Amino acid sequence: MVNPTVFFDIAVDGEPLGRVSFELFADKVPKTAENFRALSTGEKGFGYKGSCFHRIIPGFMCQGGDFTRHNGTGGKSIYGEKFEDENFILKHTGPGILSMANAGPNTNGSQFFICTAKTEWLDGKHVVFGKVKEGMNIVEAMERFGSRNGKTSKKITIADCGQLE
Amino acid sequence: XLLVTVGLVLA
Repeated sequence: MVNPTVFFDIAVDGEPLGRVSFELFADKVPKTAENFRALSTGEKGFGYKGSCFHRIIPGFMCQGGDFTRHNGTGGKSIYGEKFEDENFILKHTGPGILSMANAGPNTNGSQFFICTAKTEWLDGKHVVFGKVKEGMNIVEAMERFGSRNGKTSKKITIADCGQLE
Repeated sequence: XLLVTVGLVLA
């Protein structure tokens, strides 16, 4: 078995910026990795394509995944509305870590965040499930449009996404 | 603060 690789093509106010590819740790968190993989291909009839990064805080992370309410409060998993915290084997060790946003224990939906720094205070509370494989330079460019309160100065969207391998 | 929540974003 090989971990799946998924990609997002990012755009800033409709202008293509670049591609970021992620490796998902299906060998350690199969259920969480599968949810993200299926949401990236759009194979269940809904997903990340066309959604945006609604909250970006420089030096911390870029958060996205709300394809429903499109305002930071929505999204859902391929298993229904929410699912359990699979495990917390992996930690928020540095830039590039892919982890799930939530509203407390066992409330995983579709929202996720890409860490741009080590965030150890999130360990044991947020399920880490992948890492940026290529295109970390695109994530750094994205960070430039965020702010301390999270609001972005330009609309950052996932113009296209899918599975590479 | 620096949290990543869905619904009630805290300081």
